[PDB]
Amino acid sequence: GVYSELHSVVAEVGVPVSVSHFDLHEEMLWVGSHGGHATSFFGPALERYSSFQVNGSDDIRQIQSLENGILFLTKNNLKYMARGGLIIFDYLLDENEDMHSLLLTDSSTLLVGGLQNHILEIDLNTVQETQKYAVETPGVTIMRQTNRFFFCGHTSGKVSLRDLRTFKVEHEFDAFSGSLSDFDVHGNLLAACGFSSRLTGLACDRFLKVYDLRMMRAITPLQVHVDPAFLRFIPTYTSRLAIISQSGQCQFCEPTGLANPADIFHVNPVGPLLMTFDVSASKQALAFGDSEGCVHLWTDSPEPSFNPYSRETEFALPCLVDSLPPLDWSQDLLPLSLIPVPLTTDTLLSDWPAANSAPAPRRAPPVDAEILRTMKKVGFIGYAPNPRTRLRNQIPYRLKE
Amino acid sequence: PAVPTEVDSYHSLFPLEPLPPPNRIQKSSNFGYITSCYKAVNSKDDLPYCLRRIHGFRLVNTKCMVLVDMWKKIQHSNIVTLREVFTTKAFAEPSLVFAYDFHAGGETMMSRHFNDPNADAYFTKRKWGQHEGPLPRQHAGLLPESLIWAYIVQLSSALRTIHTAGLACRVMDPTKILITGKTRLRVNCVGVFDVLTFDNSQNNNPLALMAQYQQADLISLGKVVLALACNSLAGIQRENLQKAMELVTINYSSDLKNLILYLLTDQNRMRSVNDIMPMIGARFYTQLDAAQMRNDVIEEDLAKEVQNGRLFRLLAKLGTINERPEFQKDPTWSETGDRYLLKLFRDHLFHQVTEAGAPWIDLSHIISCLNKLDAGVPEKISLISRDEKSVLVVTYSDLKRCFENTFQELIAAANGQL
Amino acid sequence: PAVPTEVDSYHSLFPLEPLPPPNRIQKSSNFGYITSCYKAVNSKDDLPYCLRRIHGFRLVNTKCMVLVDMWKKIQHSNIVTLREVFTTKAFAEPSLVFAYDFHAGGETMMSRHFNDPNADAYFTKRKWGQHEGPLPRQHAGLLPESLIWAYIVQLSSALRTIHTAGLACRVMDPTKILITGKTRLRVNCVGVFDVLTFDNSQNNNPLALMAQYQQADLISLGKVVLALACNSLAGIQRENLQKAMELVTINYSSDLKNLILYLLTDQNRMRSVNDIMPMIGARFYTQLDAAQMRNDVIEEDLAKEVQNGRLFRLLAKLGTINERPEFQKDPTWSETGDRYLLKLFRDHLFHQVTEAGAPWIDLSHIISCLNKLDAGVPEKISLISRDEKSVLVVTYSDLKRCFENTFQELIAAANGQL
Repeated sequence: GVYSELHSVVAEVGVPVSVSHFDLHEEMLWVGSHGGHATSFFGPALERYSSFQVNGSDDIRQIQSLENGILFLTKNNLKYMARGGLIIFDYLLDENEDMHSLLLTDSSTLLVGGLQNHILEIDLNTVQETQKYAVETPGVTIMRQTNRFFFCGHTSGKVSLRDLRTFKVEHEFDAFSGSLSDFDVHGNLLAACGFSSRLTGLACDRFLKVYDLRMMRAITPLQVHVDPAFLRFIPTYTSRLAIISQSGQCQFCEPTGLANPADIFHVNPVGPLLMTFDVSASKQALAFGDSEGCVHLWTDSPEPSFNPYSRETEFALPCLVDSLPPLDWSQDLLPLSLIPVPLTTDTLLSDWPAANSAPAPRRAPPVDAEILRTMKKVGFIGYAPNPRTRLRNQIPYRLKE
Repeated sequence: PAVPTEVDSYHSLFPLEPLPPPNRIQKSSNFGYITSCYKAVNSKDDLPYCLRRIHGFRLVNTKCMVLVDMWKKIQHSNIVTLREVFTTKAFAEPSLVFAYDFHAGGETMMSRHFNDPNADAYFTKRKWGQHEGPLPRQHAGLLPESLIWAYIVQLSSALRTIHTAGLACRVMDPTKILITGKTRLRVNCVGVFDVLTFDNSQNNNPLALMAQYQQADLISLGKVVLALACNSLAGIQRENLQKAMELVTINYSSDLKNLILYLLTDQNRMRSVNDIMPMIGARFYTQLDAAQMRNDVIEEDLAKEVQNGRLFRLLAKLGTINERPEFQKDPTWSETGDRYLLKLFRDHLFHQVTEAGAPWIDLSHIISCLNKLDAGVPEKISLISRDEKSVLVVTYSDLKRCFENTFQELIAAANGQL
Repeated sequence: PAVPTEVDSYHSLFPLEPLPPPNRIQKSSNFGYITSCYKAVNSKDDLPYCLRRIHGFRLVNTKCMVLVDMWKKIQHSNIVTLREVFTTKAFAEPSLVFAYDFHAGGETMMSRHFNDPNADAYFTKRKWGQHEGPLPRQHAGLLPESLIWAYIVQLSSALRTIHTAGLACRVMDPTKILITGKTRLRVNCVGVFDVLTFDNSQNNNPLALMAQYQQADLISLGKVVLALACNSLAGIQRENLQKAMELVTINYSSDLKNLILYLLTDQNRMRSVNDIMPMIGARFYTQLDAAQMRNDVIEEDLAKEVQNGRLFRLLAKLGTINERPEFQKDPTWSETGDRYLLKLFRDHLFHQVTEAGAPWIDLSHIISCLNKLDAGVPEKISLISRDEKSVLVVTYSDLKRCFENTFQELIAAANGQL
């Protein structure tokens, strides 16, 4: 039940991690930076799987792991792409929508929202928006779904519980008078941390706003010794509340117990600012992405399985250079067929149409007299101004009608 | 599990015909015993071989090895050449394996021709009482008579080359003749009865009944070619012999009917191969001519493909020369260097557009220009730069020389000779 | 430059035979006029044609074109077929040019088998009061009789075809036969005497002398065959006819004996070539088998490089697809576009380097990856940029899909469907 440092890696130097997401189907983790470059990593060995620029301008704000591929979220796009980098589909979003929050309701439906006052329900296989739901309080940057309600965190400091079918607002909590940093839902308890506005201005609230889902009311707030920017329920034995401060000071607490300063640990107290955080579904691994692009994994086990049921991850063999027989290029008589050739029955990949397969005489025409006169020899090059009576690489042959 | 992997020096045994089930007590109708077919590979000289396994046999007398030696010295084109014979016990029973040299693609007489039951339905399932009117002039299945004459030429040449050695093939049959390609013929299962039905009854003289065997060979050849003519094995039947004769008379040539009469009708003489020769006549030369035409085709195809391979060497050099980051540092790759011209040549090869600028894709320009390049033709070639400033006139010889120098220097650098 | 290179559709002339000087008043004795030989290329069909030029001869009468039409309708393997004849004036004199194809490596019977004076020395030597000892039954330099038989077969077939066409070669002279390869023969100078000695004196019916020309053909053939047997033209003389006959008796078979008898000693009749067909007898098979085995060799050799035109046209498509300027602006070819994989693929194929920075080029690796892509194997391959900023692992099948789609797009744009 005690998580300690396992490994730390740099997704991108000097470019902050803008969102991170463990893949729930494989022993993978995906890290997207604010600069538009994304990288996946395998296993505790932190090994780089794939790395590429997802979009040139929009920072990455949510990654969703699906059975068939990876969903990347930016400010103005939604990209469903294969694990190896082949693009599955690319749904461009309205530039007028500050796209921030994903929600994988099921294998084919995605709820997308953000600073806009609307949430788009989109079918991925069709690559089409199927529904558009209005929101009376724009600024929904955190989105969660349980078996009972949709949990929407708003930048106004509120948490809205909505019906899972009609999406209509059923319940509301004014967690903070300022802004919301994070909120989490587990079982019969909801924990929210954020900023409130006082006489000194907007500052982080050290009293976690804890609500009992059973009796639908706020319970005594949990005073913490840090500035809680993130909260996450870890149900290892009890619902341990992983309190995360952007300064790096994090804490274990009980959702109804008392905050103990002995439960305070430090991820990166000095230097990097905690920006992104996630917990493995197995509750065995923790990831913190900081402002330098660095991702830190803490594990309560020496060699945990990110998922208890994790399928095999294939690796690509490097080129087997030494196995082939040597052939001298200067030797133009050697039989080239010594190289092994596996056979396939399908039509040859590159076969040519009859019209483009016909040879013909293509005797090049002589030089223009103008070019011959004006051509000055410089070493071995012919320096002659372009006559400008032809096109660039225009056909030197008179095509027959 | 019924096929052992390694038998003596042969492995990778793959059954070639649907093998008889182990419960098939019925001995094969063609050979009188249990038969099996496999494809194996020699572990010594690494060659494909076809294995015919016979079941339930032990060597009786060894004298047959002289006959086997005769087959080992017989080398004929249209005969499945017999390589060796040996004894194996890797099978459930002590069996004999015949190893012949292996050819693919063989389709038998029946498989190619007699596979149509309606071709037999002329001889069979007639009206049986309704007035049989005039025979249809175009009997379905009529073969090119040039083709059938070629077939008889090959058959007769095989029989004679066998007989001059003092033996008998005694296996000639529709199912025992394969057609490699379209006309080229191959007779399988040679030198089998010499051991299978090897008895010392003929006073320890295997050649005692050689004349009987050869005359039976002649008779069977006649039956086979009659079946070939009729496209129906019902024709060779004794009760359909007259209908076969009359149909051949109506359709094909007089020399053909006369050959059929000579071969089938017993002439109370040891019939000689030389005897049938004059009746084929000019068709002899006609066949030879057709053969030489096929020759003139194949040699042409060779003359194409080999050259294309030499060209591939070039294109490979082009591929390893264009756009390298090291050539980005190499002054020769730059415009003042020669290799930029190679770049430009690439541009001229692939970037051709019409007078309207639409892309022009055509193999012929490419192939002609590359032939000019590899031949180093004195014909010039004006190369206009990418930035459209200059036009350079260079011979294809100079382009080839610079390109070769580029490739060889690059390969020396890659190998570390530079 | 002295000879005008351009003639109608013909270009790039090169002299083949030793050119008779323009001052050589000595006309060639084979036809009674001055002749020269060259090669050119036709622009109508892009096919090469050897040309035969006459000197000082004038096309007088036009009736011969019927026979020239028959010449063009006549085609054969061992004949240099007559394609066209015409008049020219661009030369120093009005001339007649016969355009045939060219067959490189053609070598005349003298140059191949009659270039040694020692072969003639037996006939030319006279025993001056010396007893004539027994002649060596194995004369040094004697050809295998089979070669003679083959040459006879070829010439006899040529005569058969021409007489069936109802024409006369009148060119039976070793000077006009080229042995392409080892045995293939090529008769030469077809129709040249047909035009040179063409006359209208025969009551406007050229067919009067055809039988006489045929008998002259056969007598000349007998003399040539005898010279072949003697490996010396000196034997065909009337003075050495009996010496040649006795040499034939000593060395060669009764078949060849009867041949030379039947021909040299005329049967005072319009002899039919069919009458000599059985004489060759069984040797026919040896000839045909030899041909078939030659086929069996070359066809075997074919399979060595079947894939090379395939793979050359592969890299042709590669070159016409990569390095396209019109795409350097499209973001679909940028690092955020789907087609950046193509650029990375090319960079792995060509631009991959060793870990130490030395260029890494391996034709075998190239070919192997080419084979994998052509097969579309489910094997996955990794793609690394120059700066290692982005790396992607992808199966070869997706490479196949991308390449087919991009080439289809390029084809559609070239053909105006975009």
